[PDB]
Amino acid sequence: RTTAEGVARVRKSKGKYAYLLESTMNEYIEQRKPCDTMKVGGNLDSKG
Amino acid sequence: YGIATPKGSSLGTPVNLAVLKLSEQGVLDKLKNKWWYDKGECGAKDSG
Repeated sequence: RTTAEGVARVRKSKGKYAYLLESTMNEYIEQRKPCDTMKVGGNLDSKG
Repeated sequence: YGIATPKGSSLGTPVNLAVLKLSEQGVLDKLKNKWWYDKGECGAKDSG
């Protein structure tokens, strides 16, 4: 549905669900409790 | 990297709408995929 449901599927599906989103949100969720996400790969396209 | 026009010219605005159109259409991503890799002397370097 929204971004918070995408993060919640990553914590629940235990490495079976990846969630593609912005690189500015992929770092802040990584640096926040319960600390269960990481940032893999490079930036695919470029935005501003 | 930016396409640059002189100060107070008529081409400042239509070029500025051209680059953003070529980015949303992915033509800039299509070209960067092609000039670094498909002309690449190294073959399938991402796949290795």
